[PDB]
Amino acid sequence: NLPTAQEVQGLMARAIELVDVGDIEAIVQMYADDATVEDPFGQPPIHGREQIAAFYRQGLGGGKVRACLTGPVRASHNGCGAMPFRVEMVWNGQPCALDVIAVMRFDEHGRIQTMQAYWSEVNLSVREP
Amino acid sequence: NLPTAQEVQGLMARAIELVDVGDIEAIVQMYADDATVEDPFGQPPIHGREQIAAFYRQGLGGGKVRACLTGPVRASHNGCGAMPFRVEMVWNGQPCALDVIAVMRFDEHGRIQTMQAYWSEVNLSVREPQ
Repeated sequence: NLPTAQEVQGLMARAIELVDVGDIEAIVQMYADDATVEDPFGQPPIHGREQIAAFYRQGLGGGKVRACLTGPVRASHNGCGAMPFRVEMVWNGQPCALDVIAVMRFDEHGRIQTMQAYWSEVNLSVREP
Repeated sequence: NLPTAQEVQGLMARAIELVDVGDIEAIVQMYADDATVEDPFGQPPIHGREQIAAFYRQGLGGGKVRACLTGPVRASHNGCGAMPFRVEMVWNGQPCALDVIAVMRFDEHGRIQTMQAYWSEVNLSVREPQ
């Protein structure tokens, strides 16, 4: 069946922790073969495990990126959820942080069918070393 | 033009302030005519200012509602954004809270076309009165 709300909470949290450790195969395996990622929402879609893996591989290589939930996963009873988080990464040498909310829809196999990630440069800040 | 990312942040914050004071006429004037709301997401959508007013009236019916952003509004360049917040309400004489995320899309006059609010019982707090 579609994941329960509790299962969505588990899955969406797991997705962030996998980014945090840079586990590309684990990240990719959570997605449907032909999933669609919009990140940032508004930009053209990334489609399918091959392109999604390249997106994360390029983003996470190599390899001073961290990612943290910054609040509870909000989960529905129809296999969807949304979560707030912060990504830490290097743009231009300067340590930076990006606040993001991801919305996910899961299929009946428990895989991510769609992900939208909302953020723009208003959500980007410099960090203290 | 659609609202800029910055304008989206301001609009979505204003939506929370209006819920916090329970000003339904102001809440509803932020929505475009025939706007669609799904709250909680997974329930049937409702649409239009009448239905949306009635929805907010149902959610405000217990009296002492407050609403707080619990992090920054995330905004796109295509008139969309997403925000984390907490509503506090009194339900059956007890102080309760819900953690929610709302996603909104705005039209080119800065009114809301669609809203989706994510939450369920996994996002509830219910405590003793004191």
